[PDB]
Amino acid sequence: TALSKVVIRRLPPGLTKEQLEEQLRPLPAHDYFEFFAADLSLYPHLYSRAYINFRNPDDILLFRDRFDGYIFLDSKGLEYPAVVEFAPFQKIAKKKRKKDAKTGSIEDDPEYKKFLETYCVEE
Amino acid sequence: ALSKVVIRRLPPGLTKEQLEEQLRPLPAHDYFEFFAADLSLYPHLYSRAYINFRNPDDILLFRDFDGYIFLDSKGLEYPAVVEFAPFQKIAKKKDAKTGSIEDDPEYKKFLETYCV
Amino acid sequence: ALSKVVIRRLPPGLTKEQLEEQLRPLPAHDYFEFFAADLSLYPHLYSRAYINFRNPDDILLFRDRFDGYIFLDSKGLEYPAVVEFAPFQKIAKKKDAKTGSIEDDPEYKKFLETYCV
Amino acid sequence: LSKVVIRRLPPGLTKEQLEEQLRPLPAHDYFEFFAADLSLYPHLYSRAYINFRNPDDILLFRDRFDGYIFLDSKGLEYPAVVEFAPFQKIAKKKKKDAKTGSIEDDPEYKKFLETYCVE
Amino acid sequence: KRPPLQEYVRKLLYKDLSKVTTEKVLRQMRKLPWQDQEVKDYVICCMINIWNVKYNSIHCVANLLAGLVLYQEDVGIHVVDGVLEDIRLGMEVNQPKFNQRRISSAKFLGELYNYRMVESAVIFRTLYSFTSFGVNPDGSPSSLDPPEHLFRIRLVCTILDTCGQYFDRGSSKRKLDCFLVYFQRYVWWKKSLEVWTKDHPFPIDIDYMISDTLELLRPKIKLCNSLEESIRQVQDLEREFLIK
Amino acid sequence: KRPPLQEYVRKLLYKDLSKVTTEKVLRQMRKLPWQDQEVKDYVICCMINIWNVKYNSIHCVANLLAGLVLYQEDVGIHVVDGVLEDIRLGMEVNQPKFNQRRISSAKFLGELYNYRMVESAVIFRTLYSFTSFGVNPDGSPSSLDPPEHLFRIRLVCTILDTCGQYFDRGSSKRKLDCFLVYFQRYVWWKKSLEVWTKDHPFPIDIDYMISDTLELLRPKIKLCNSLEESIRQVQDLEREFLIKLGLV
Amino acid sequence: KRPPLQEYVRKLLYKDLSKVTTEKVLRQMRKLPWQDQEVKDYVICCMINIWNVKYNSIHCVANLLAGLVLYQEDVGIHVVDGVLEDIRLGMEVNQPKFNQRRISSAKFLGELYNYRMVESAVIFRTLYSFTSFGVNPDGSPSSLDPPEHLFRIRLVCTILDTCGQYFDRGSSKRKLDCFLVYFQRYVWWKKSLEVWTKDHPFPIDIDYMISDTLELLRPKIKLCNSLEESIRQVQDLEREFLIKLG
Amino acid sequence: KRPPLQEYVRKLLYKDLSKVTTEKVLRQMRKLPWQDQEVKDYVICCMINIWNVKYNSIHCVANLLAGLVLYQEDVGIHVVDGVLEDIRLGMEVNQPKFNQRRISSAKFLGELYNYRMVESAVIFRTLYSFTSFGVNPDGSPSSLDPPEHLFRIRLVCTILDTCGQYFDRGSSKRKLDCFLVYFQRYVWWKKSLEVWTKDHPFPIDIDYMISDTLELLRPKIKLCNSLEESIRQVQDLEREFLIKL
Ligand SMILES: [Cl-]
Repeated sequence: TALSKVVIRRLPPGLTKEQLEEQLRPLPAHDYFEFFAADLSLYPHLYSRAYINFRNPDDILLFRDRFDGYIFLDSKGLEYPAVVEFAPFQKIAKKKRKKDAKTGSIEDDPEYKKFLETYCVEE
Repeated sequence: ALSKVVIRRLPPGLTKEQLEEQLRPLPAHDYFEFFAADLSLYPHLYSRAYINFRNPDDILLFRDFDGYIFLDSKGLEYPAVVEFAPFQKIAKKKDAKTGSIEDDPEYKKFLETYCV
Repeated sequence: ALSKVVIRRLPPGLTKEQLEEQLRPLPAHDYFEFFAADLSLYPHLYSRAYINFRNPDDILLFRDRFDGYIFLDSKGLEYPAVVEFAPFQKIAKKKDAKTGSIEDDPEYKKFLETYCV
Repeated sequence: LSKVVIRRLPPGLTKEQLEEQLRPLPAHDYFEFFAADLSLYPHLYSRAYINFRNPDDILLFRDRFDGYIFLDSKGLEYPAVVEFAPFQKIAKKKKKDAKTGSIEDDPEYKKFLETYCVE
Repeated sequence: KRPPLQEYVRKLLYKDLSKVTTEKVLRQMRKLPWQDQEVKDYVICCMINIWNVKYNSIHCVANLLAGLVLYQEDVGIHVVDGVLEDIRLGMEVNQPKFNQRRISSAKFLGELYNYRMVESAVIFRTLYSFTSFGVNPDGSPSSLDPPEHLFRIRLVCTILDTCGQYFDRGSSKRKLDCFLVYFQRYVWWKKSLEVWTKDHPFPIDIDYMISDTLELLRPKIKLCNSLEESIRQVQDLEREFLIK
Repeated sequence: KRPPLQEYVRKLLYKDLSKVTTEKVLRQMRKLPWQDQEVKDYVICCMINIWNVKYNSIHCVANLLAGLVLYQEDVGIHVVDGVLEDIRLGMEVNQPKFNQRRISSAKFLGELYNYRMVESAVIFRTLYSFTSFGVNPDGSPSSLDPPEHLFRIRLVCTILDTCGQYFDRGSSKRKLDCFLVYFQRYVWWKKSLEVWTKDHPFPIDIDYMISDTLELLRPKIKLCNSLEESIRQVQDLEREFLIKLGLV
Repeated sequence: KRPPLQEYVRKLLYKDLSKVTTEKVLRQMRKLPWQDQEVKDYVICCMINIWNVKYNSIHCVANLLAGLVLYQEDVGIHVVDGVLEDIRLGMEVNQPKFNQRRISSAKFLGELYNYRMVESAVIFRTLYSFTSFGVNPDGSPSSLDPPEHLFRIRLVCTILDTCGQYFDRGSSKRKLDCFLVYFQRYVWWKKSLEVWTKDHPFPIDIDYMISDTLELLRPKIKLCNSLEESIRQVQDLEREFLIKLG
Repeated sequence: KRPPLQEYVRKLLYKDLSKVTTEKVLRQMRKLPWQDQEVKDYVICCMINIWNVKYNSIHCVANLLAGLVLYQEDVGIHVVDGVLEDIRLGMEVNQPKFNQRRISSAKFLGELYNYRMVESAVIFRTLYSFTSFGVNPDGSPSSLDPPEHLFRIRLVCTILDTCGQYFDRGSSKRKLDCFLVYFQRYVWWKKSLEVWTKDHPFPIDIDYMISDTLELLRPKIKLCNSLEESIRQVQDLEREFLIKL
């Protein structure tokens, strides 16, 4: 096949998904559109990013040409030239097996409970 | 060849966020400043905005908002005018005295002149 | 009391005349020299100039006026100028009889025997 | 500057042991030594002050002793600190005071001893 | 009635600013809270409303701004933009109650060129807009340029009398020589109107202003004595441009 | 100071994840409230911030994720995307205080291939990024690759030592041999800079680490002894391009 | 079970010294056997441990020592060195159970300047040490200056309340201006720490203490309202210092 | 291929000056057409581009210049300004292909002081610029001083090796002592970067270069053994300046 997953990276950290969805509207057809915030561990270098998987592997030429380099602005007004390129990992979450039965049952666990007893005493 | 365009004769009671919505989606730009109305000419109050586009080749399309009918809350036509700004310069980037007038003897002598 | 200031990192294609015009009006000065690029540092050509102000208090305005002033070359690239105190503050303060007589010299004449074919 | 302080020494070292441990010793008209005051129970350190005649032996003296590990009797390490003393004034020669050593023969001290006799 | 800081900048600009007190006003203007958008906004409005300044002291405001941008470069941009806005809007509104207000604004634009705040191009685009904007090409009057309305002439001469003497060397020479051709025709469009009778002649005052101004710029030329002449010079100008 | 859920996740991944406690920890992780968008996002952050794990325990988290995706299919994608993001951001930021942080990231990507979390194309696409991103085509130094900066070498060798031993059969063999031709030219671009003199030679440690990895991968490797020889290898390889592309 | 002579010295300094009886106490101490090195040492230590004297009577001890050096020239040097030593050791140890003791030692060092026992240099040399010793140059917390440790500020203010009033003329005035520029940056390093949040804010009592002493010393100084404003003011100072250096 | 006069002045500066006597070449150069601004601008460029001269023969060029200005005053100021200009431009572009070019320029500037063409104020201003220009004040690496870039140290030692032995009496004595203390901190800023490991230690040639230059200038001074000791020495130095008015 041909590549279809696009990454929009080096976005301002204070940018939300709604703010990005408005600046991008109307984006082409896509089965995948996720947004990811900043990490904070590298405190001087916060950048949010988004991923989009296009249905037609040819509308990327137009999209890339419209936003590759697009400048975003934060509250202080600093410029964030966006980077729009093919995501280096082309796989995406596919709708599918049966749900896991233990999801959300950690509170009713002895090892956890014991940990809460020991973590209750801290500082 | 120019890149700075003026959107003038807008409603006075218009804010920048509202205009950014009407203009959405704007072409790329380094400069986008909004100026409310002056209030000195009460009968003739018009706000305006200046935009400096990165690509000087997309202005022909944006120009073809030239005549866009903007409306206020009370309801009245404000056909915006889109032309090349008569002055094509924008500033792009500190002083040590900025904000020191409060602790100044001449302005303090002025406060004694104006408060009493 | 420093008085010599340098304007460096100017476009290499700039000459003294368009500089003097750009900085018009030049505050009074007893020294005003302009130097071109070296050319041996091919990628990094910059011309510069030196001005020795007569009143060393007019440079505060001069430094705030043109320190950072963006100059433009032929193609239109931006050469933000730099206005600082010249790192060497000395300026040019009978005549020589040998000046201009090297062509009538035996050592130079014999060298030509070696250099030409 | 000529005055140098030797501090964070062991609490048990007396002056002549210092004078012995600090041999050779450059020219110095001032050499005071101070033991540790019992009061501050857990942190007891002795110190010394030296005023060098020619202010340049400190460059050689500091590197020779700045960090010199001393040892206490029980076997405890004490990394010493060598730096210019924060108070650069020293003593100079002088008439003596007539009252020195006269407290034992004073009424006020006498009546105090009475009140102190009956503990 | 107005906050103290706002009344202070008005005192510095509309009273304290004479020809010799500019140095003391600048440093005093540098200390204002320029990080507060509301104060800086109001400051720019005060400078744009140049009509509050004595006409002969208007040049002082330009000099003030010329140095004020060495530390607040953004403010000079907005002052010029606001001045050009009020010149254009003054033509679109065109009411006699704003005449001296528009005369002061035209004066300001001229002095802004003297202290190198705008290039020659900004001055000539405004000069032509006075003789073209709202003017019908066939010469007949229009809504924005009624018959006895000669304020465009008063505006053009206001700008040329303040910075036109600087347009006589090199490029700016030719540019001005060409605007005066279109201006001469406009003047004659106004003279050739039917409203001017013997007992109601063309205002002698305005024609003296035209002769006096053109005398100060180019002593080598006198105004056309006929409408056809002015039409001939425009036709000649445009023909020679097309051929070269 | 920290939510109990978050600190527990940090004890699971950074402290309790031994070599034999992997299963015990996986079952402890399945119980997490994955329907909550906040904690899920946080757990993924913890796994991308792999520098908190001991170097020799990095393969443990990869093993963990390989089993965790059988029940949470989407978390596998999110972790890899963040690791590849952090590798690129590291090159763009390129500050010394992130070197151990970036070495651990390169290791992780290598282990993620061993447990079939990414295909070989991802690993090679990243290896080329180390030798091309921010690099001038003429070999001259640049802002993202200053002259004495050799961290790209250590990143390339970190990945090759972690999973390059699996690139010796079929397509995966030649795809690695072509990269090493370009890698050798990049190496010789660094050696032939003017900064390296007789008194300040090319760090022998880098020379040692390069030879060790290539000996480990291709024992018969034809070590280029010059810059021109490595350039010829590239020129000859590009000939192979244009016959297989159709232009010559 | 204390020896008789020693308890008499403790009574003289810690109990009998009440501001007005200073001359009577001085003559009583002149009669002590000063040539006995052991007794001299104990007396000196009694004066160094100034925390045994009431806070508002501390200046009395400084006055006493000012008169005692007219007859024992060496004791004046011995006590100052002992106090400066106690100040430094207090910072090295840094245990809250000695806080009230370390505040007394700073007051005593301040009063020693009021009675011409130490030069202007010793005060500022000690002041700077409070803002630099054990302090990382980046403003990060350290072993000797943890985040919630604000004792250094209390020490700076205790000295500036005791002798800062006399740093208003000539060079001494200029010295204080430069120190305050550095001192304000130290304050803003503490404020900008991660521990101070809305629910755990910077103690307003420390803010009040800082503004009080600064307003008492320089009523016309503009307080820095940002960590950037503080770092700019320091760079402006050292920028002017390097020109005179070379 | 080049004009004959241009090739002759090059033969005098880049060949004859390390072989014959400076006076034989001096009078030869006085006879050049100095009224012609074309040839004058050329010879000045040749002297500024001293990287063409043998490193150990550079002092000859300074000696010559010191005498040539007794008859052509303005050429002296023009080459000095050019040398100081190329020292700055070398730091801004910072390209390896100019390293030997920049080392020579620093050496030339040192020899110009030895022959009393510039005064110590110019040399100390240049010395500080090596440890401060483009240097982040917090000690972090930056664009003009990346982590493993140690060329600033080789420049400081080049100048101190050529004219630092004369900064041992009077005023210049303590101005050098004050620059050294700031230089030792700059050294320890670099040594404390994470890029220096156990298998990749600090370049030993730089350590020997520093210890050798300090051994010559101040034999009784020992380089610090930690970063904290260097940060103290500067703190103590500037503190005492703030206390002495
Ligand atoms: Cl506290």
